[PDB]
Amino acid sequence: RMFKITACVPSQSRIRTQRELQNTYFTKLVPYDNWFREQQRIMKMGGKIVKVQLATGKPGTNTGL
Amino acid sequence: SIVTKSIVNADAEARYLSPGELDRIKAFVTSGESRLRIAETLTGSRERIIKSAGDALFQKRPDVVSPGGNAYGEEMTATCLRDMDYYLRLITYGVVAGDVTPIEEIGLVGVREMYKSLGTPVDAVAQAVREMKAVATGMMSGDDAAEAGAYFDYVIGAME
Amino acid sequence: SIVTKSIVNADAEARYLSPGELDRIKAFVTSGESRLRIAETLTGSRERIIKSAGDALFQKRPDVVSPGGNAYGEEMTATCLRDMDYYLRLITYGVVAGDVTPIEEIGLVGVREMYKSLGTPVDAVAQAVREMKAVATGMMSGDDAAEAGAYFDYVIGAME
Amino acid sequence: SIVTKSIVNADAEARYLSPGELDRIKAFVTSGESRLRIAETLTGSRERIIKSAGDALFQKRPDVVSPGGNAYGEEMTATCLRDMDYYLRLITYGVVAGDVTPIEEIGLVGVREMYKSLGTPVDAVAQAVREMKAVATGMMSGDDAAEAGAYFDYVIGAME
Amino acid sequence: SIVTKSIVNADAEARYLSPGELDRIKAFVTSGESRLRIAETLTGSRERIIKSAGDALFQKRPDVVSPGGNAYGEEMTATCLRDMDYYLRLITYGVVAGDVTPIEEIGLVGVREMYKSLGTPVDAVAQAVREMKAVATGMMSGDDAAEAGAYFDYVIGAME
Amino acid sequence: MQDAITSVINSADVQGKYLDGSAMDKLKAYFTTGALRVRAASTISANAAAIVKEAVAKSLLYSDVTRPGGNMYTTRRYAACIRDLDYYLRYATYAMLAGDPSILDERVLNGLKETYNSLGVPVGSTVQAIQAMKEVTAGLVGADAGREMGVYFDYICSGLS
Amino acid sequence: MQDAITSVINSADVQGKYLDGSAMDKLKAYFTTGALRVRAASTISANAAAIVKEAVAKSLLYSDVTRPGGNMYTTRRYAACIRDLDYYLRYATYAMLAGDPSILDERVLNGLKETYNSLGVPVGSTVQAIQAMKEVTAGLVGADAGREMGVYFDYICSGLS
Amino acid sequence: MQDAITSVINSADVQGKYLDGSAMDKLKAYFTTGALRVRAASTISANAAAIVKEAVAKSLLYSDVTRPGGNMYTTRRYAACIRDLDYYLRYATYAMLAGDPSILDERVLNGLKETYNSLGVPVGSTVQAIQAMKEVTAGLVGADAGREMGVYFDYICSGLS
Amino acid sequence: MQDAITSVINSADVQGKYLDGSAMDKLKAYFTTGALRVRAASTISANAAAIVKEAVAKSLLYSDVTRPGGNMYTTRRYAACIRDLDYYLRYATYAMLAGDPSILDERVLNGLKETYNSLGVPVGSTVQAIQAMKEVTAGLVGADAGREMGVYFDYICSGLS
Amino acid sequence: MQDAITSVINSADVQGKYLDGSAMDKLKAYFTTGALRVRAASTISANAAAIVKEAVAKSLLYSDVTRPGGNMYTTRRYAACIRDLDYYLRYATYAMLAGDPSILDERVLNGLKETYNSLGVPVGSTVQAIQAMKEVTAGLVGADAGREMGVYFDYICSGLS
Amino acid sequence: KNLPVTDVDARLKQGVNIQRQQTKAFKLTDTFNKVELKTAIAAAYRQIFERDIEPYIVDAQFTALESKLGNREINMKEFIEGLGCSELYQKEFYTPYPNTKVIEMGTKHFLGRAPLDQQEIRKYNQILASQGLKAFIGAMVNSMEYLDNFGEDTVPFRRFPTLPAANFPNTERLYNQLTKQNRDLVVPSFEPA
Ligand SMILES: CCC1=C(C)/C(=C/C2=NC(=C\c3[nH]c(/C=C4\NC(=O)[C@H](C)[C@H]4CC)c(C)c3CCC(=O)O)/C(CCC(=O)O)=C2C)NC1=O
Ligand SMILES: CCC1=C(C)/C(=C/C2=NC(=C\c3[nH]c(/C=C4\NC(=O)[C@H](C)[C@H]4CC)c(C)c3CCC(=O)O)/C(CCC(=O)O)=C2C)NC1=O
Ligand SMILES: CCC1=C(C)/C(=C/C2=NC(=C\c3[nH]c(/C=C4\NC(=O)[C@H](C)[C@H]4CC)c(C)c3CCC(=O)O)/C(CCC(=O)O)=C2C)NC1=O
Ligand SMILES: CCC1=C(C)/C(=C/C2=NC(=C\c3[nH]c(/C=C4\NC(=O)[C@H](C)[C@H]4CC)c(C)c3CCC(=O)O)/C(CCC(=O)O)=C2C)NC1=O
Ligand SMILES: CCC1=C(C)/C(=C/C2=NC(=C\c3[nH]c(/C=C4\NC(=O)[C@H](C)[C@H]4CC)c(C)c3CCC(=O)O)/C(CCC(=O)O)=C2C)NC1=O
Ligand SMILES: CCC1=C(C)/C(=C/C2=NC(=C\c3[nH]c(/C=C4\NC(=O)[C@H](C)[C@H]4CC)c(C)c3CCC(=O)O)/C(CCC(=O)O)=C2C)NC1=O
Ligand SMILES: CCC1=C(C)/C(=C/C2=NC(=C\c3[nH]c(/C=C4\NC(=O)[C@H](C)[C@H]4CC)c(C)c3CCC(=O)O)/C(CCC(=O)O)=C2C)NC1=O
Ligand SMILES: CCC1=C(C)/C(=C/C2=NC(=C\c3[nH]c(/C=C4\NC(=O)[C@H](C)[C@H]4CC)c(C)c3CCC(=O)O)/C(CCC(=O)O)=C2C)NC1=O
Repeated sequence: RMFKITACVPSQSRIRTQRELQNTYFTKLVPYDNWFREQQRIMKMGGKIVKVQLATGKPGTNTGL
Repeated sequence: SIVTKSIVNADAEARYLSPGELDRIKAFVTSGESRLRIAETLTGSRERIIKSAGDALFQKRPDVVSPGGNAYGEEMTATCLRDMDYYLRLITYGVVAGDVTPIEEIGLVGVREMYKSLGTPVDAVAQAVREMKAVATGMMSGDDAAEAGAYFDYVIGAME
Repeated sequence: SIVTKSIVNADAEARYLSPGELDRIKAFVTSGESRLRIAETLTGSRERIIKSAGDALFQKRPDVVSPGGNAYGEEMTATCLRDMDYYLRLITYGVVAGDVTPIEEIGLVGVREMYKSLGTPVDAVAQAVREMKAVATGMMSGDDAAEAGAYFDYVIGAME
Repeated sequence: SIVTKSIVNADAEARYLSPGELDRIKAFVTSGESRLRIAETLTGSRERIIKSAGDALFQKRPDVVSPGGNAYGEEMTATCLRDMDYYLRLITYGVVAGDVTPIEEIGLVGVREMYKSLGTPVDAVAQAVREMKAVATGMMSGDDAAEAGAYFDYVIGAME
Repeated sequence: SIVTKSIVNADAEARYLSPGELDRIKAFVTSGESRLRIAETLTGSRERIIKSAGDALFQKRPDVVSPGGNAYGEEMTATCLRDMDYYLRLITYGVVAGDVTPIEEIGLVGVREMYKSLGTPVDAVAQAVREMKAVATGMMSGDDAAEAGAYFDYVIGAME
Repeated sequence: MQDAITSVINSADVQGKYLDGSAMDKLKAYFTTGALRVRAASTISANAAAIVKEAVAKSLLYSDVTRPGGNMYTTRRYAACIRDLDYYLRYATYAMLAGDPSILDERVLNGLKETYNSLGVPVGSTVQAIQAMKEVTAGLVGADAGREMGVYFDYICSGLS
Repeated sequence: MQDAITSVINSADVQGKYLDGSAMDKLKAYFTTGALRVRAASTISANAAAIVKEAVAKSLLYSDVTRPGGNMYTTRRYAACIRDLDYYLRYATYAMLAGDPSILDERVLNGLKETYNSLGVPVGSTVQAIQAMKEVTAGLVGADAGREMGVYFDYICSGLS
Repeated sequence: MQDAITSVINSADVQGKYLDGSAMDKLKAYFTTGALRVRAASTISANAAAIVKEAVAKSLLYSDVTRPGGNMYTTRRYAACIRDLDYYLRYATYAMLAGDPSILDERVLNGLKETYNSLGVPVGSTVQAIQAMKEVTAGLVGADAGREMGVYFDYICSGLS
Repeated sequence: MQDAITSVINSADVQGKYLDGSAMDKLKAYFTTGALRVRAASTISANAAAIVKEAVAKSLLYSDVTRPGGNMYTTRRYAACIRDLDYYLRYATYAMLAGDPSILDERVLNGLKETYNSLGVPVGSTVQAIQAMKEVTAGLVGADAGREMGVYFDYICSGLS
Repeated sequence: MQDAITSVINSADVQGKYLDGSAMDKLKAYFTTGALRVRAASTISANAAAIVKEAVAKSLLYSDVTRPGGNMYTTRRYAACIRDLDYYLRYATYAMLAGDPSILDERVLNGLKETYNSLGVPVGSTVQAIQAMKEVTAGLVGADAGREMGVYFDYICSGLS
Repeated sequence: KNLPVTDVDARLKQGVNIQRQQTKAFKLTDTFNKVELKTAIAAAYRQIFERDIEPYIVDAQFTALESKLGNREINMKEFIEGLGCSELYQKEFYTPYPNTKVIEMGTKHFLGRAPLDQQEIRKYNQILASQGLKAFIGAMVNSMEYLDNFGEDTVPFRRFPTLPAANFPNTERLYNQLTKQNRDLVVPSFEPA
């Protein structure tokens, strides 16, 4: 069980001189247990979740995650 | 099963399976007939086990069947016996799996949270699985009773 | 060993030993007699194992004993047979312990760095353990050869 | 080259190029003729360098040309000289680049892993590039020999 | 300095010094003689630099010496010339070290917090270093004035 | 962290000797007691919370330490006390399974005295709580399994005192 | 990240040959451009802040963007705008020094398009600002290096559009 | 962490004085020796693993410490010993390049005695290993570069003892 | 971290008793002084930087510690000194508002002596700086508010010494 | 307790070596400075009470510490302060004569910080008193004898702080 | 009344440690040249495990996570969490130490400091009771402080924190030691007020 997330995060709090394109727009694999906390974290950062996949997950399965 | 757990252990340690756990999978493979016999006898007498264990639980802890308690009424007592049916079913699944992990995945993660929601006293459920354990090990032969009592013991340990 | 691995794996998880791990420890405890028999088989005939395996290795890989190789000369060939004796001793330890944490935790972690600093081809060491495995599994019964070849297999796998 | 490395340094430090490294790029620009002469003389006499260095390596370390060794046979010795050709080619690329980074990108990342796969002793390859270094610096004038020996020295340092 | 910066920048990257950084250290090592000549030029004529720069500063910014300003009075003007002497000393340190880590790491990190706690206009301090730069680059040859004006430029840039 | 097998191997290795007959006899003793260790560990894993709450009901309840002013007073302190007793029972089970108390002074008794002395935790009251836990689990698993549990419980009480 | 030198070495490496005379011709072309590349890079590094302020004063200042209703209204968005322009100029200077626009395709135009779509940044105003910056740096550092900066600024605009 | 230049500047700054003639002479001495320091550092970076393995082949091999019971016995201990010797050679190269042993007592000799005394590492055997490493690298880089390497090797051996 | 109210409640709770007349009298004393505490806290929040810079102008300026060799020499050290004095004034304001110095030894005086002794910070000079800060703020807010500020300033100086 | 001669002999003996040329040069340095040490010790023995009372007249008199509430308030505390300053001057004279500060951390700086911290003695005020004593005796015996006195006075102030 | 300066070395030692201006952090902000990535992975190894990882690995053990970082399907922060989760770190820093020691060791490796106050140790030991060591590390890395100081692409590094008054001398006493310098826990807990 694992999600694939493309998400864009803007830094509304402060300007950052260094290049932050990898920080702002990124696609990563996220474990299912960490996904609730990570989704909550992306909510609190103000970034908007753009695409959720869960190709790894095999959803609807009781047994074996 | 034991094979999924050995595979995720060899995966996290990023190596092949050791010959010790290959011998463990082979011994599990040979002991398949004994666990089939245990799960066969448990799937045979599930109603008698549930009836004797539910009456023993209601004799031991009458707070759940009292007015104001959780399992009050015909449908509430029937749902109590239905939950005991689910737990004996998961006991048989873990008995035939050789591992406690399907019992964990299906019925052990959030039982405290959901029974905190429904109002069910969880220690009463632990007493119910204790009575189911005592009755099922009373039915089995002593070595097979020890095997089934290991999984029953794990369930009441994860309860309380 | 098996008990150390089960205790640590339950220890990180903040839980007791699951009953499946407990019958794993129980089955290892019962198979300890055959493990000790394999250990006496490997211990009592170490001279012929080391001698015949060194002979077959230098027959198979003659360049390491030719001038220019690592194990060229009297004392270098003696140190080569000593390293093979070390690995057979670790094989005996892993046979008794029921797991490869003696073998890995003593003589397999920095084996590449050590044999890289000595100037030794590690594939020829894998061939040395291969010939040791051939002589050792030529010395036992079938299941005993399989159980010893599991640990020999782990050593050659941890080489490359 | 030196310009890509100065650019990625000014990028990670998120500033423009300092006048020190602008003067470094300018000095590299003026020393282009000397490095062209060094790479010219190396591309001229590559066969003689490879033949003398391979015979010196086989005279020094005979384990690779022995039976059972890696480079045994006509095609294996020819592939050994082909690998020495690739390394002298990367030496010329790094000599004309002013930096060791194309040698790193093309032939220094996984040479230990791939030569663990093929069975090649990597210290023998370090001896081969040592003999190529000694022969090529024997051919060059002493200042240009110091420049080429810096890159050769870097290759044998990344080997062993 | 240059050597400290190169060592640290290779040190975080877990690598040795790259050859481009090594010829950077080599070029700084060769230019150290001209750096020491600029340092003797700045050291030997510090009286006239501080005097003429203070004169041109108080001509340019007369409000800080007028009643109401920071450097009003005898001891306050003496402390003002002392602060200018401190900055010329740090200029000499940065000239010798080949980099601005002496100047920044001694007298430029919390300069805004310090001069805000003292009640000092920092633009007038930038004008003081500007007049010091004018007198100092009026005192040398062309490339010497450029190399000293780089560090004077860094101090006035780090003010604002 | 080492069981009886790893300590025997470590002694024979620090000697540099092979496994002689005394080491074989020690390992035979451990391989005879191991099934009893397994069954006692399963029985203790059955009744963790019951053994802990019976230990508090024997020693710490209705005394001064649960009253105001005691170190077991608040609900935070009560929950941390139940947590500490669950730790003692869990690690005593681990040391019973290994047959060697190296895990106890490696991972329980390491900085426990200084922690309890910095917090103000009474060491005598928690030693009495561990002793009642030992008494309850020795009533649970029998005579000899209770004894081989009580040797590590006495190890924890001795290192704590 | 490749120079003219590293791209020449790379192209001679994929087909597998050594250095031919045409590669030496490209290398000497790179060097005879690279001397004035160095002087133009020093001039751009000296005057980067004035170049960026003249670029925004030329194109973006008295429009709807720096006004309310535009994406350059707040001081947060203005500071982000000046930082975006500084980064375009710095990476154009790196591409001018290397003689290859692979850095602009590698680090600038990698995911800049989709974040510019997602934040709602106008592409046309950015392209106008970059072209204004292009002839500002062309009038600053000279004609031939102005063309050098011109094709790399145009590479940034073509990757943006 | 300071080289000869930073220590000279720190002395002149703690004085509060300008750089007088003695500081100029010290910096001229360092700027004369720096090219030899650079070439010796390149030659030592060439042969790191060879110098380390020749130091073990001179001192630690075929003695009791590689036999059973020794502290260099196991493969883990052998790999950690090679790691420690590589650390000593690398930091001696750094202190040779800086011309000041401040990095050695800042980053090697800080808690090294207490670490080795807690682990059971023999200090005399590792001092002999560092001395053989010094002898091998002084045979490698010559007389005077070997001497200016051996002063920091003797610094490491003195701080270790 | 507890004010006068929470400490009174904690004493009555550790007793297990209800709030008797002495606790009522203590809380009446705090509820009479609280308005003066509020007004003094507002007046101190008005002039934070002025009180800090007047404390440095009284004690630390023009002495040896701002000269070369002093621990307040560099601009980094000056900024860290102003930061430390702002911390002392801010936490003295907090302890004045709470009416209990528990926040001072919880969050200022916890590892402050060992930090200052490891850094080389002079404790007597910073005690004199805190005393001058106390003198300035007691000149600011009056006699009795200055006294109830100076009791926590003396608490900080006593825990620092 | 060891002078320069005994420390040189102890280094050569812990080496097990004979006295080489560097030890001979160190002893020649001490045997050249010894007559100046003797004359400065006689001049300091001349004016013990004058140097002590001038140090109190410079630093501690007319400050808060001689006022009520200060730690130098009573006549007992004044007499003990004069006794402590006489100790510092006497042991600085001894360390000047030996040319080694081993007597200072053997017999002054051993438990002095913990004694002063238990009594409530201000360490900064006594460090300023020792600094004024150093200034007075350096005015007494000259430049270089004052410097070789001030190195041990700074040793006492560093060990006290 | 100027005298010549003695105790020069005590004026050079006088300081916060200069390493905070001489240790460089690690943004993975290019992600496209492979030596950059190899040095970043080596710095992640040396910063979490405190040593060179190579004498503790039978083979190249983290090749799956390193190859996933090479594609940047994963980020550097989840690579740090995966380094914390698997068995080498657990056999390195979780086995020979109690929970109240692995709390400050895991704060030292991942957050780059010591624990702040008593409530931090209480909630971390609560996690070490309820759940795994791996869930403790996942609580550390997915926390807000990790994303605020280091971020997603940056390897954590040695922080020099001020404002919790315990935090600086505890961090200095933690990072000044070498690995296996002693068995003592540097703070057991904080005494109440
Ligand atoms: C128990 C784990 C363990 C191992 C494996 C171990 C190996 C080990 N092998 C060594 C040497 C050696 N080992 C070999 C072995 C070989 N060379 C060949 O060509 C053959 C392929 C191969 C053996 C069949 C040789 C030739 C040397 C000598 C290297 C030299 O003299 O430079 C040495 C250095 C001398 C010594 O103190 O013995 C060690 C420590 N030590 C250990 O504690
Ligand atoms: C530019 C970077 C680069 C390197 C390093 C490289 C190595 C390389 N070495 C090879 C083979 C080989 N290389 C060797 C070389 C050696 N064994 C010995 O005995 C000698 C000591 C040593 C020579 C120094 C041998 C014997 C083979 C054939 C191995 C086999 O066929 O099993 C092959 C297989 C044939 C092929 O596809 O060309 C490759 C790719 N290729 C590259 O592109
Ligand atoms: C080496 C780095 C370094 C610097 C820069 C430094 C500055 C410094 N400047 C000070 C005062 C001062 N500095 C100035 C200087 C100026 N006011 C003006 O109007 C002019 C624009 C300007 C000088 C040209 C004045 C007027 C004071 C006195 C402030 C006061 O008395 O309140 C003081 C306080 C008194 C002292 O101990 O000297 C320090 C520490 N200390 C350092 O260690
Ligand atoms: C090294 C290559 C690189 C680039 C170029 C880069 C750009 C970049 N530009 C951004 C925002 C921005 N860029 C602009 C741009 C503009 N103002 C306008 O209206 C004009 C059209 C243009 C000025 C020329 C604005 C307004 C924002 C902030 C919008 C917002 O998020 O509020 C952001 C979001 C985070 C932030 O607020 O800065 C990134 C990551 N990142 C990189 O790594
Ligand atoms: C960069 C400054 C620095 C140094 C030098 C350093 C040394 C250091 N050496 C260690 C171990 C070691 N060091 C040795 C080395 C030796 N023992 C012997 O018998 C030989 C005489 C000698 C080698 C020549 C050995 C064998 C160990 C492993 C101890 C063990 O695993 O029990 C350890 C224990 C933890 C670990 O292995 O990874 C540290 C921290 N750490 C540092 O940060
Ligand atoms: C409660 C016990 C107690 C006593 C007695 C005491 C005395 C005391 N007297 C002092 C000065 C003094 N006391 C005197 C007093 C006198 N000189 C004369 O000629 C007269 C005979 C005589 C008074 C009638 C003088 C002149 C000084 C100043 C000494 C100087 O300035 O050098 C000082 C130093 C400055 C100060 O901090 O006040 C102290 C501490 N302190 C105490 O705590
Ligand atoms: C909120 C409770 C609290 C306090 C008080 C605190 C103090 C504290 N003060 C520090 C430094 C400092 N503190 C001082 C202060 C002084 N030195 C002097 O000479 C003066 C006498 C005195 C100022 C009046 C200086 C100069 C430093 C910097 C030391 C250095 O950079 O080497 C540091 C070193 C790390 C850093 O600067 O950021 C800490 C942690 N931390 C805390 O969490
Ligand atoms: C796994 C090895 C291990 C142990 C045993 C351990 C104990 C430990 N017990 C603690 C607290 C505690 N322990 C107790 C326990 C007791 N106090 C009493 O009055 C009773 C006599 C006794 C229980 C039987 C209490 C009440 C606290 C809380 C103290 C407080 O919150 O002030 C704390 C303080 C931090 C926190 O609560 O979460 C630690 C670290 N930590 C470890 O890593």
